[PDB]
Amino acid sequence: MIQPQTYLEVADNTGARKIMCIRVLKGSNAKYATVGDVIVASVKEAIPRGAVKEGDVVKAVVVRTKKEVKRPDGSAIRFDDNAAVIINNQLEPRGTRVFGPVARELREKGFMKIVSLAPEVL
Amino acid sequence: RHLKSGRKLNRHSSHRLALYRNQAKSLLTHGRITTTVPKAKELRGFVDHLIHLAKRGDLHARRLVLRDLQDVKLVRKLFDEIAPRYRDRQGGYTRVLKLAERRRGDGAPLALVELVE
Amino acid sequence: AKHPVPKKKTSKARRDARRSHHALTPPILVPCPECKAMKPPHTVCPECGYYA
Amino acid sequence: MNRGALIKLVESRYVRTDLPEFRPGDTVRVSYKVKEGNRTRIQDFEGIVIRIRRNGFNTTFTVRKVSYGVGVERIFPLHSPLIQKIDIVQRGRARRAKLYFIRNLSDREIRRKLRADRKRIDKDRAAERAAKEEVQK
Amino acid sequence: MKGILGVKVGMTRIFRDDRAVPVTVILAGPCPVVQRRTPEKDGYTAVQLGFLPQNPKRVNRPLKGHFAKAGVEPVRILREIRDFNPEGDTVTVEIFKPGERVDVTGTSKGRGFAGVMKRWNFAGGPDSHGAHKIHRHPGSIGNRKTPGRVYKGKKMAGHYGAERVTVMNLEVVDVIPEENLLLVKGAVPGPNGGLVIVRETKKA
RNA sequence: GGGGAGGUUUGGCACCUCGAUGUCGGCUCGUCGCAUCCUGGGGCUGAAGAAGGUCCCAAGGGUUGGGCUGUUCGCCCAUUAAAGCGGCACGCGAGCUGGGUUCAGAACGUCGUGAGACAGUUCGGUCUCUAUCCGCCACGGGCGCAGGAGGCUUGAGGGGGGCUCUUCCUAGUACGAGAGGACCGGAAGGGACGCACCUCUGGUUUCCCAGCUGUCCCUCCAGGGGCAUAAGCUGGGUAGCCAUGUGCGGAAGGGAUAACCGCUGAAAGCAUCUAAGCGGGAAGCCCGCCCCAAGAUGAGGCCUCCCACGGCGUCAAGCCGGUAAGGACCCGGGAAGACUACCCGGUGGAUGGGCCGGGGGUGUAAGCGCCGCGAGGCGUUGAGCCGACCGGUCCCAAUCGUCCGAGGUCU
RNA sequence: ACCGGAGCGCUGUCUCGGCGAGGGACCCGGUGAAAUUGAACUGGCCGUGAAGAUGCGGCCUACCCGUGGCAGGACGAAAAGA
RNA sequence: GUGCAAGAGCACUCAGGCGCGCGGGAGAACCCUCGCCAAGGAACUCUGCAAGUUGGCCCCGUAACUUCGGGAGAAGGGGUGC
RNA sequence: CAGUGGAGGCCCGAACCGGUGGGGGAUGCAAACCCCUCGGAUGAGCUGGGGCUAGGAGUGAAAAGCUAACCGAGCCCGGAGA
RNA sequence: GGUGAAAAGAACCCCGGGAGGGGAGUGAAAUAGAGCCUGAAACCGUGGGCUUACAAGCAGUCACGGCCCCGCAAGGGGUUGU
Ligand SMILES: [Mg+2]
Ligand SMILES: [Mg+2]
Ligand SMILES: [Mg+2]
Ligand SMILES: [Mg+2]
Ligand SMILES: [Mg+2]
Ligand SMILES: [Mg+2]
Ligand SMILES: [Mg+2]
Ligand SMILES: [Mg+2]
Ligand SMILES: [Mg+2]
Ligand SMILES: [Mg+2]
Ligand SMILES: [Mg+2]
Ligand SMILES: [Mg+2]
Ligand SMILES: [Mg+2]
Ligand SMILES: [Mg+2]
Ligand SMILES: [Mg+2]
Ligand SMILES: [Mg+2]
Ligand SMILES: [Mg+2]
Ligand SMILES: [Mg+2]
Ligand SMILES: [Mg+2]
Ligand SMILES: [Mg+2]
Ligand SMILES: [Mg+2]
Ligand SMILES: [Mg+2]
Ligand SMILES: [Mg+2]
Ligand SMILES: [Mg+2]
Ligand SMILES: [Mg+2]
Ligand SMILES: [Mg+2]
Ligand SMILES: [Mg+2]
Ligand SMILES: [Mg+2]
Ligand SMILES: [Mg+2]
Ligand SMILES: [Mg+2]
Ligand SMILES: [Mg+2]
Ligand SMILES: [Mg+2]
Ligand SMILES: [Mg+2]
Ligand SMILES: [Mg+2]
Ligand SMILES: [Mg+2]
Ligand SMILES: [Mg+2]
Ligand SMILES: [Mg+2]
Ligand SMILES: [Mg+2]
Ligand SMILES: [Mg+2]
Ligand SMILES: [Mg+2]
Ligand SMILES: [Mg+2]
Ligand SMILES: [Mg+2]
Ligand SMILES: [Mg+2]
Ligand SMILES: [Mg+2]
Ligand SMILES: [Mg+2]
Ligand SMILES: [Mg+2]
Ligand SMILES: [Mg+2]
Ligand SMILES: [Mg+2]
Ligand SMILES: [Mg+2]
Ligand SMILES: [Mg+2]
Ligand SMILES: [Mg+2]
Ligand SMILES: [Mg+2]
Ligand SMILES: [Mg+2]
Ligand SMILES: [Mg+2]
Ligand SMILES: [Mg+2]
Ligand SMILES: [Mg+2]
Ligand SMILES: [Mg+2]
Ligand SMILES: [Mg+2]
Ligand SMILES: [Mg+2]
Ligand SMILES: [Mg+2]
Ligand SMILES: [Mg+2]
Ligand SMILES: [Mg+2]
Ligand SMILES: [Mg+2]
Ligand SMILES: [Mg+2]
Ligand SMILES: [Mg+2]
Ligand SMILES: [Mg+2]
Ligand SMILES: [Mg+2]
Ligand SMILES: [Mg+2]
Ligand SMILES: [Mg+2]
Ligand SMILES: [Mg+2]
Ligand SMILES: [Mg+2]
Ligand SMILES: [Mg+2]
Ligand SMILES: [Mg+2]
Ligand SMILES: [Mg+2]
Ligand SMILES: [Mg+2]
Ligand SMILES: [Mg+2]
Ligand SMILES: [Mg+2]
Ligand SMILES: [Mg+2]
Ligand SMILES: [Mg+2]
Ligand SMILES: [Mg+2]
Ligand SMILES: [Mg+2]
Ligand SMILES: [Mg+2]
Ligand SMILES: [Mg+2]
Ligand SMILES: [Mg+2]
Ligand SMILES: [Mg+2]
Ligand SMILES: [Mg+2]
Ligand SMILES: [Mg+2]
Ligand SMILES: [Mg+2]
Ligand SMILES: [Mg+2]
Ligand SMILES: [Mg+2]
Ligand SMILES: [Mg+2]
Ligand SMILES: [Mg+2]
Ligand SMILES: [Mg+2]
Ligand SMILES: [Mg+2]
Ligand SMILES: [Mg+2]
Ligand SMILES: [Mg+2]
Ligand SMILES: [Mg+2]
Ligand SMILES: [Mg+2]
Ligand SMILES: [Mg+2]
Ligand SMILES: [Mg+2]
Ligand SMILES: [Mg+2]
Ligand SMILES: [Mg+2]
Ligand SMILES: [Mg+2]
Ligand SMILES: [Mg+2]
Ligand SMILES: [Mg+2]
Ligand SMILES: [Mg+2]
Ligand SMILES: [Mg+2]
Ligand SMILES: [Mg+2]
Ligand SMILES: [Mg+2]
Ligand SMILES: [Mg+2]
Ligand SMILES: [Mg+2]
Ligand SMILES: [Mg+2]
Ligand SMILES: [Mg+2]
Ligand SMILES: [Mg+2]
Ligand SMILES: [Mg+2]
Ligand SMILES: [Mg+2]
Ligand SMILES: [Mg+2]
Ligand SMILES: [Mg+2]
Ligand SMILES: [Mg+2]
Ligand SMILES: [Mg+2]
Ligand SMILES: [Mg+2]
Ligand SMILES: [Mg+2]
Ligand SMILES: [Mg+2]
Ligand SMILES: [Mg+2]
Ligand SMILES: [Mg+2]
Ligand SMILES: [Mg+2]
Ligand SMILES: [Mg+2]
Ligand SMILES: [Mg+2]
Ligand SMILES: [Mg+2]
Ligand SMILES: [Mg+2]
Ligand SMILES: [Mg+2]
Ligand SMILES: [Mg+2]
Ligand SMILES: [Mg+2]
Ligand SMILES: [Mg+2]
Ligand SMILES: [Mg+2]
Ligand SMILES: [Mg+2]
Ligand SMILES: [Mg+2]
Ligand SMILES: [Mg+2]
Ligand SMILES: [Mg+2]
Ligand SMILES: [Mg+2]
Ligand SMILES: [Mg+2]
Ligand SMILES: [Mg+2]
Ligand SMILES: [Mg+2]
Ligand SMILES: [Mg+2]
Ligand SMILES: [Mg+2]
Ligand SMILES: [Mg+2]
Ligand SMILES: [Mg+2]
Ligand SMILES: [Mg+2]
Ligand SMILES: [Mg+2]
Ligand SMILES: [Mg+2]
Ligand SMILES: [Mg+2]
Ligand SMILES: [Mg+2]
Ligand SMILES: [Mg+2]
Ligand SMILES: [Mg+2]
Ligand SMILES: [Mg+2]
Ligand SMILES: [Mg+2]
Ligand SMILES: [Mg+2]
Ligand SMILES: [Mg+2]
Ligand SMILES: [Mg+2]
Ligand SMILES: [Mg+2]
Ligand SMILES: [Mg+2]
Ligand SMILES: [Mg+2]
Ligand SMILES: [Mg+2]
Ligand SMILES: [Mg+2]
Ligand SMILES: [Mg+2]
Ligand SMILES: [Mg+2]
Ligand SMILES: [Mg+2]
Ligand SMILES: [Mg+2]
Ligand SMILES: [Mg+2]
Ligand SMILES: [Mg+2]
Ligand SMILES: [Mg+2]
Ligand SMILES: [Mg+2]
Ligand SMILES: [Mg+2]
Ligand SMILES: [Mg+2]
Ligand SMILES: [Mg+2]
Ligand SMILES: [Mg+2]
Ligand SMILES: [Mg+2]
Ligand SMILES: [Mg+2]
Ligand SMILES: [Mg+2]
Ligand SMILES: [Mg+2]
Ligand SMILES: [Mg+2]
Ligand SMILES: [Mg+2]
Ligand SMILES: [Mg+2]
Ligand SMILES: [Mg+2]
Ligand SMILES: [Mg+2]
Ligand SMILES: [Mg+2]
Ligand SMILES: [Mg+2]
Ligand SMILES: [Mg+2]
Ligand SMILES: [Mg+2]
Ligand SMILES: [Mg+2]
Ligand SMILES: [Mg+2]
Ligand SMILES: [Mg+2]
Ligand SMILES: [Mg+2]
Ligand SMILES: [Mg+2]
Ligand SMILES: [Mg+2]
Ligand SMILES: [Mg+2]
Ligand SMILES: [Mg+2]
Ligand SMILES: [Mg+2]
Ligand SMILES: [Mg+2]
Ligand SMILES: [Mg+2]
Repeated sequence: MIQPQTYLEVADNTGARKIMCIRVLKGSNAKYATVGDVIVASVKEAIPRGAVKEGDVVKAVVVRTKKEVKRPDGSAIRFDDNAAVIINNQLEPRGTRVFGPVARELREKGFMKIVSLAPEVL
Repeated sequence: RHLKSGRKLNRHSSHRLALYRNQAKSLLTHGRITTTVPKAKELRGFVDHLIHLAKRGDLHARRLVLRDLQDVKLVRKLFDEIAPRYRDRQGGYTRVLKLAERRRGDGAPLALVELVE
Repeated sequence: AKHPVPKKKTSKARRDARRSHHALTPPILVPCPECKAMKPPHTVCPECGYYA
Repeated sequence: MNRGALIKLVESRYVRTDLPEFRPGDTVRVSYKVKEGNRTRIQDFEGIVIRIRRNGFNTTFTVRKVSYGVGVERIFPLHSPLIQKIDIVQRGRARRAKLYFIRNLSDREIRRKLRADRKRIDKDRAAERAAKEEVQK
Repeated sequence: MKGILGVKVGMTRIFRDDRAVPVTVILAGPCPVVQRRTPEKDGYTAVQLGFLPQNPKRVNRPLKGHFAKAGVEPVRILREIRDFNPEGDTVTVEIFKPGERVDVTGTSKGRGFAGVMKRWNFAGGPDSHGAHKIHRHPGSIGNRKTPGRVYKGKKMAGHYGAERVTVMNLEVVDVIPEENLLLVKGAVPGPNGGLVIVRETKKA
């Protein structure tokens, strides 16, 4: 479950390394954001002269979580860290090649751009 | 509320535990022990396990009962006289009887734990 | 002595009233097989003994 | 009415026996009936079993594996209709029931911490190839 | 207006076609009609359904005559079902086809004298900076000289749960007539053993 | 330039209170007003559409998280359908806090010869276990209910709930130069909230299992106990209770209305929604759903069971005892519970305890054999131990027994 | 152990509470206080009155008596207002 | 007395002494004291108040600044049993 | 420079002295206490016993602090029925 | 501060561990029996009469009625339903 102060790992090559969440984008008052949810977030650290710098407020989409996601088929799935990818207002990834696994949930959300670039769509 | 669970007990743990042990010791030393109704009902089930266990024989079962009762001689007596007497009597190796007396001073209801015979 | 304090002396009437359900209730006893003596149900008894 | 158990168990005809034994601390890959865009496929999942959560029916179990630098864990209902074929791959010394401690030290130390249960290994390969020859003739 | 008594037997999940489904299992044994009340004899329409078998000795009551008045094995319990005059002499799980949605009444679990936080999911107080006296308290409860009293129905701590609770629109899943079983969409009031009634919902 | 409403601001007056009516903020808990921030309805538009403007109707519900400050307020970040304004002693300190201010300490600026002083500033600085009454939440005992008793009920009356968005289909159609982009009707997903539940996910699980240190002891070795908390520490855990987990709810629908739209239609040959009359029309009103509920003393209904008088008061109202149906005590006990109440059982019995089996947890007891100098390893072994769950079995325990309870007024 | 600003670590401070242990609370037996106290047979609303009424007016509601619990009122107690 | 780098520290324990002059149950809310917690990790709040983190020894290693003594246990890291 | 040496209102830490912060306690165990935490810990150190200084007076690393549980002038009689 | 004129201060029996009672006995008197003359009031209690579980109150007053009580009646006492 991601929330306001939560730090996320960056799954893509956008140049950012870690972004703290800023606001979970959803209802007028959504408490948490899980896989496939888009969030506003400040960049808290980034590679030198990347595409996006520190302090840049950006939109991003959760791809991995530490809290396990329940599947309709009774199955479940859990990662080692909370990660996310930076996106456009067009809702498309600012970066290219996005490394590290992702949840199948991203598919039913319209993020096939990501699942395509993603190596392990688990 | 959460009494959806097995039995009840006073004191803390190490205390109440040593309590069950200490009653059992006496109870296997005298066969007939008078005590408060509650203490009795709980002690009832505790001893029955010790008997049915002594009903076995292997030194494992012996050493097992050695954890609660500490006197080697008392447990010796258990595996010799006590257990056989209760041969073939699966379960209910002990009895509890409500006494009509009430301890003066605290007004506690008394009862009796008898090794059945 | 502190915060909560009785605002008025409770009248003797209102006092006694509260002690309405205060009254005791007699013990329950039954004749035994042994003596004609009265034992409380589900019990042994001195000067009477028992069986089994 | 004195059947509260059997009754719940009656509903349990959804059971399955095709599935092999497997105790925590030994890698295992399951083929899972995953649905793609709209079609169906069988995604494989190779990894160590960390937890088996017995509870009669609906007894689940979980599997953890490294996947491109990231650790992943999947929980599977044992009698899940979606589990195509669960294939063992290697068995090892448990010495413990639930073993998450592997989350803290995923490395070559995990290997030297989870030996190889030669006991079950022998019984496996033996009863496998030996029972083959008996079914043949 | 279908209806039928039963007991919550337990709950586990089954697999629909290819997705898992948490379902509760109710047991609505054969319920013998004991008295049909018409607008003539009473003032409404309804049926008295009996339930579990009974030791004829325990029912020495005048109930024996009520049972005889309809000639039925002494049941243990019996409740009415409004606006519902069936057929035959007994209702069964046969009344419910899988897919039909039902309302299940039941008696919630007994929590006794429960705190306000427990009961009304209040907020209580701060665990740190404040006084270690109001950690789980309701805090304020009114105003000043006006109204100078406390609103009837103010949420406060007290006996809670263990009451008539009806959950609704639960879809009936596979129903086994072979054993008088009845599966539902899981959440249903009461403990595993409580008498529950199962009616027809209101979707329209 | 003129008339007024409100009683949230600043203030005037000095009326209760100085043998005390605790002050600002915050928290907790709210509730009410409507002059409506959002959602619903509607008129006009300099309303093409979408978006918006102003005015009318309407509280049902809703009305986010954070940075700065003691702040209220305000500014700002990110979002929203919207982030409404007031009252309730600027609601709430016998509910909490005590950051602000109004005790003593100390300091800066400033004023005073001075001691000191300053709605100027700065650091520090005791917020009082026990509720008698009203009120309130819960739970009982009494009596009543025109005969007594068991079960099942009606529902006057009251309470709960009442929110909302996004995408898609209609259709890229109407409208439009283009960009944009609908009414109406239909589908799917979601936020917060509420009720219930433990399958699942995830907690706890105080002794269920295992490992480990120090030490003291049983019995020298092995094995085991005590203590290191009120578990010594550690790894792990059923049932129960739970949310982070699952289900389901807000309706639909009927009826009457608000603003407003309209039919027929005079008064007043025309004209008018009105004066007689009628139709349409809200997230709102009534009902419908869900909960309580006959102390509804206006004590309701149904079904069934028991039913004369045995002795005093001359009509009349009553009193004493044995009883009936039936009830209570007493006991074993419960996802019932502070107590009491409630429900099940009490030998014609499985209610509890034990025991057996199953589920579950732990994860290969001990002893012996074997390999190694040794610490240890391997085998017998998924062994041993094993709460609470699902059942079974009279081994123990619910023995025996007692008390109460009508005899039914009159027209 | 002075007063301010920041960051890393770690956290039930918080989102947001949950379960558990023990000592009280609660029931039974023994002992048994206190401040306070005009007398009380001490309900709601809207008026009203020395201007914030259980006690006046009008209306509404309400069988008698307890136990556990909450603090809104009794301008609650306390101290002849600093 | 044993153990832990040392010790009058800590844990257990001799000799010696004691279980604190009301008990018996039950296993509500609430209070105290204490244990644990998914995800998040100061969002709490006047303030990280409180709590948690870290902790002993041995080795490696250590900055600005300095009044050359300090800053230093800086910091960061490795080892620890049989 | 190495060795020896063992300085210090030096460091860490019990006893002992003290009272940072928090919680509890508030008709208390207690007219200042308890728990956790925290300062000093060879010194301007702590402490036993014997002595001296007092009411406009004494003491005071200075708070108008202390001078027998309330000190901007102790307590007890007395002027005094101010 | 106070038995009584005098101690004549209650032998003996009964219940009880005792305390205290019950008879007996002294005395004019023993509710003059020993911290004992008289023995008021608040306050606690037992028995009897009237009364009370649809009711709203500074507790009274005025009226009528009912029940009990002194008198033959007329009258008066007590209680309280409206
Ligand atoms: Mg990090
Ligand atoms: Mg943005
Ligand atoms: Mg920067
Ligand atoms: Mg910026
Ligand atoms: Mg993390
Ligand atoms: Mg790919
Ligand atoms: Mg590839
Ligand atoms: Mg894939
Ligand atoms: Mg249970
Ligand atoms: Mg012990
Ligand atoms: Mg212990
Ligand atoms: Mg057992
Ligand atoms: Mg054992
Ligand atoms: Mg009286
Ligand atoms: Mg009395
Ligand atoms: Mg008996
Ligand atoms: Mg005999
Ligand atoms: Mg069952
Ligand atoms: Mg099969
Ligand atoms: Mg295919
Ligand atoms: Mg019945
Ligand atoms: Mg009904
Ligand atoms: Mg809280
Ligand atoms: Mg405080
Ligand atoms: Mg306090
Ligand atoms: Mg009022
Ligand atoms: Mg169950
Ligand atoms: Mg004007
Ligand atoms: Mg005003
Ligand atoms: Mg006002
Ligand atoms: Mg004014
Ligand atoms: Mg004047
Ligand atoms: Mg004043
Ligand atoms: Mg006063
Ligand atoms: Mg006051
Ligand atoms: Mg003030
Ligand atoms: Mg603020
Ligand atoms: Mg309006
Ligand atoms: Mg306006
Ligand atoms: Mg809408
Ligand atoms: Mg128009
Ligand atoms: Mg408009
Ligand atoms: Mg328009
Ligand atoms: Mg428009
Ligand atoms: Mg509002
Ligand atoms: Mg409402
Ligand atoms: Mg805001
Ligand atoms: Mg702030
Ligand atoms: Mg601030
Ligand atoms: Mg300002
Ligand atoms: Mg600014
Ligand atoms: Mg700003
Ligand atoms: Mg702005
Ligand atoms: Mg925005
Ligand atoms: Mg605002
Ligand atoms: Mg306004
Ligand atoms: Mg308000
Ligand atoms: Mg005002
Ligand atoms: Mg003002
Ligand atoms: Mg108040
Ligand atoms: Mg306060
Ligand atoms: Mg305040
Ligand atoms: Mg202050
Ligand atoms: Mg303070
Ligand atoms: Mg001034
Ligand atoms: Mg000025
Ligand atoms: Mg100023
Ligand atoms: Mg300032
Ligand atoms: Mg300040
Ligand atoms: Mg200040
Ligand atoms: Mg303070
Ligand atoms: Mg206290
Ligand atoms: Mg209390
Ligand atoms: Mg009072
Ligand atoms: Mg009052
Ligand atoms: Mg009351
Ligand atoms: Mg009642
Ligand atoms: Mg009706
Ligand atoms: Mg009513
Ligand atoms: Mg109604
Ligand atoms: Mg809506
Ligand atoms: Mg177009
Ligand atoms: Mg055109
Ligand atoms: Mg766990
Ligand atoms: Mg569990
Ligand atoms: Mg144990
Ligand atoms: Mg064990
Ligand atoms: Mg040994
Ligand atoms: Mg040991
Ligand atoms: Mg010991
Ligand atoms: Mg010992
Ligand atoms: Mg101890
Ligand atoms: Mg510790
Ligand atoms: Mg655990
Ligand atoms: Mg929830
Ligand atoms: Mg209109
Ligand atoms: Mg129009
Ligand atoms: Mg005309
Ligand atoms: Mg017209
Ligand atoms: Mg008309
Ligand atoms: Mg008109
Ligand atoms: Mg109409
Ligand atoms: Mg209409
Ligand atoms: Mg409408
Ligand atoms: Mg309505
Ligand atoms: Mg009813
Ligand atoms: Mg009735
Ligand atoms: Mg009736
Ligand atoms: Mg008969
Ligand atoms: Mg007869
Ligand atoms: Mg006859
Ligand atoms: Mg006759
Ligand atoms: Mg009878
Ligand atoms: Mg059992
Ligand atoms: Mg082995
Ligand atoms: Mg072995
Ligand atoms: Mg061994
Ligand atoms: Mg041998
Ligand atoms: Mg050999
Ligand atoms: Mg070797
Ligand atoms: Mg060996
Ligand atoms: Mg096993
Ligand atoms: Mg055990
Ligand atoms: Mg067992
Ligand atoms: Mg059962
Ligand atoms: Mg008889
Ligand atoms: Mg009788
Ligand atoms: Mg009669
Ligand atoms: Mg007539
Ligand atoms: Mg400041
Ligand atoms: Mg009590
Ligand atoms: Mg006083
Ligand atoms: Mg009034
Ligand atoms: Mg008047
Ligand atoms: Mg009362
Ligand atoms: Mg009450
Ligand atoms: Mg009581
Ligand atoms: Mg209180
Ligand atoms: Mg004065
Ligand atoms: Mg004065
Ligand atoms: Mg020593
Ligand atoms: Mg060692
Ligand atoms: Mg110690
Ligand atoms: Mg711990
Ligand atoms: Mg842990
Ligand atoms: Mg946590
Ligand atoms: Mg952090
Ligand atoms: Mg931060
Ligand atoms: Mg700070
Ligand atoms: Mg701290
Ligand atoms: Mg270390
Ligand atoms: Mg540590
Ligand atoms: Mg530096
Ligand atoms: Mg060091
Ligand atoms: Mg050091
Ligand atoms: Mg280290
Ligand atoms: Mg190590
Ligand atoms: Mg030198
Ligand atoms: Mg030195
Ligand atoms: Mg020197
Ligand atoms: Mg120092
Ligand atoms: Mg050291
Ligand atoms: Mg000393
Ligand atoms: Mg000192
Ligand atoms: Mg302190
Ligand atoms: Mg302080
Ligand atoms: Mg303090
Ligand atoms: Mg304090
Ligand atoms: Mg010296
Ligand atoms: Mg020196
Ligand atoms: Mg000195
Ligand atoms: Mg000296
Ligand atoms: Mg001294
Ligand atoms: Mg001295
Ligand atoms: Mg001296
Ligand atoms: Mg003088
Ligand atoms: Mg002087
Ligand atoms: Mg001087
Ligand atoms: Mg003195
Ligand atoms: Mg003094
Ligand atoms: Mg003077
Ligand atoms: Mg004096
Ligand atoms: Mg003079
Ligand atoms: Mg005389
Ligand atoms: Mg004399
Ligand atoms: Mg004399
Ligand atoms: Mg005497
Ligand atoms: Mg006599
Ligand atoms: Mg006489
Ligand atoms: Mg006499
Ligand atoms: Mg007299
Ligand atoms: Mg006399
Ligand atoms: Mg006498
Ligand atoms: Mg005497
Ligand atoms: Mg005389
Ligand atoms: Mg008295
Ligand atoms: Mg008295
Ligand atoms: Mg009255
Ligand atoms: Mg005469
Ligand atoms: Mg006369």
